[PDB]
Amino acid sequence: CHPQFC
Amino acid sequence: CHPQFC
Amino acid sequence: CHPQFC
Amino acid sequence: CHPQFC
Amino acid sequence: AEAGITGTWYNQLGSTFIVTAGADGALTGTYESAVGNAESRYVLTGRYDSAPATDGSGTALGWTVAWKNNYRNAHSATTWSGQYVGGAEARINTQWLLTSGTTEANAWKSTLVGHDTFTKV
Amino acid sequence: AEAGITGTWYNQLGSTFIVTAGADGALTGTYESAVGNAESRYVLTGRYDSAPATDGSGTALGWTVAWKNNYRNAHSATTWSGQYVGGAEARINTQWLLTSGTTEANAWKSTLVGHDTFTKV
Amino acid sequence: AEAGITGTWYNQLGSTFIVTAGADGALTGTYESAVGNAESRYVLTGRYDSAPATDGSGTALGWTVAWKNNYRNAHSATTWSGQYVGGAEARINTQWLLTSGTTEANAWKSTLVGHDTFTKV
Amino acid sequence: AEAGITGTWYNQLGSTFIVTAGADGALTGTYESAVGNAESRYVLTGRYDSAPATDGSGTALGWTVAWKNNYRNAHSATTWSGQYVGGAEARINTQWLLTSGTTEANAWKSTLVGHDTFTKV
Repeated sequence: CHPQFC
Repeated sequence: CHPQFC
Repeated sequence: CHPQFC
Repeated sequence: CHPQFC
Repeated sequence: AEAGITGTWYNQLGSTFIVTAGADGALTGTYESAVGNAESRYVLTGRYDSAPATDGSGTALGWTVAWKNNYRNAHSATTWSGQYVGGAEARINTQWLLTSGTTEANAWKSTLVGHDTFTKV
Repeated sequence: AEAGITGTWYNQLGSTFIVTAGADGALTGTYESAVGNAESRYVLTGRYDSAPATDGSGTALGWTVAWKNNYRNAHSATTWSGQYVGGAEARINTQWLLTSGTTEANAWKSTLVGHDTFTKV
Repeated sequence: AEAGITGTWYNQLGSTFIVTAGADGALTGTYESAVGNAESRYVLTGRYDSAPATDGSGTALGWTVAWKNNYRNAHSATTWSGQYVGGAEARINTQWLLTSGTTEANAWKSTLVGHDTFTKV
Repeated sequence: AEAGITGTWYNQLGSTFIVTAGADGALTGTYESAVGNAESRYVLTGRYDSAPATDGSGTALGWTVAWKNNYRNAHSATTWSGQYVGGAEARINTQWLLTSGTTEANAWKSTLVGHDTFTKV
């Protein structure tokens, strides 16, 4: 998952 | 306006 | 023309 | 790698 | 997918597209603009990927429409790239690229980018 | 265009695409990846806009390839949107969208964007 | 705009961004991911165009976030390009580009494209 | 990167951009259009990801330019997303999004997409 999302 | 729209 | 270009 | 490439 | 894709799809503006997804990944149909007059209809052709995975993934597909028919020549073409999600409320979510033919000096303004969501309702 | 588009096109990586531009705006052919083995070949279908302008503008077109054939199923599709420029050194400049089928949680990483330039050489 | 832009914005996933639009077109603030833990917070910097038109046009703007902070280094950056629309229900509609640093062989998969809509609610 | 990014960069059209990459991921500078007259100069602000990996990966970054200065107000903004590659021939490869403020009826034509490559030469 990527910080832009989580 | 363009056919994709109108 | 747009400043990004000219 | 993906077929679009390899 | 395939059977699920075949049918009429509408986007948030009213545009309608009718496709037949054939056994071997072909997508054929027509796209119609708002107003819905006899021929605001253009031909669309695309492909979908016919043996999609079984984890609930969407079915990848894309199609192209050249904005030329017997009443209009907009000297442009649009390609939609996205995936089909089936179910109670199936939808196709896409991102599109609309390119107009320009001269080499105006090529910088030749491609617009946007997104569309299509539903059966 | 049309006659000018028909033929073999190569991009900066080696990929090759062979198309037949038909009288009424259809584009049909195959795309082959690097290596160039028997079947790194996939079907492509697209459209081009067949009565382009006369100020030296490019011919708008687009095509789609679903990355599924008898040896591979990449569960994705790519659409190329761009224009054809004829002349001594004709080329097709495109921007592409590659979408992979994902689950609704991973839809954010489903579409990659890039560009390609194709020449006859 | 300006005063109208300053504040907290939320997108359809829960991400929150807080910006201060300064007198001379600067945008400064922080972006926070889902969970909303102390530091899923990253710095954002952007610009907006401070003397927008008077026909109800939106205010063009954009900002960048490098996904590196004291707890995470995602070796990527995202840029959002869009416009702010004020009113009862103001919103900022954007299209974004997320690039990850790759090796030259993987540069083809380095940029993802998507869209986001932010509201005050 | 950082030290490597700081300096003057030129793209295939002549545009020039001058940046200072600061210790903590900030990018500040100016972008100048063709002609190179006193003020075809606009402010740029961006971020880069300051602790990139060691496998030869590029350094992800992005920046924004609002096309407003004391001589022009183009009511638009551009965001460039890409990566910096250092070495003998360092370059920054980007994909950009240019959005113009439009009315809600013309929002469909508000964003153009393109790519740029910048070098030190």
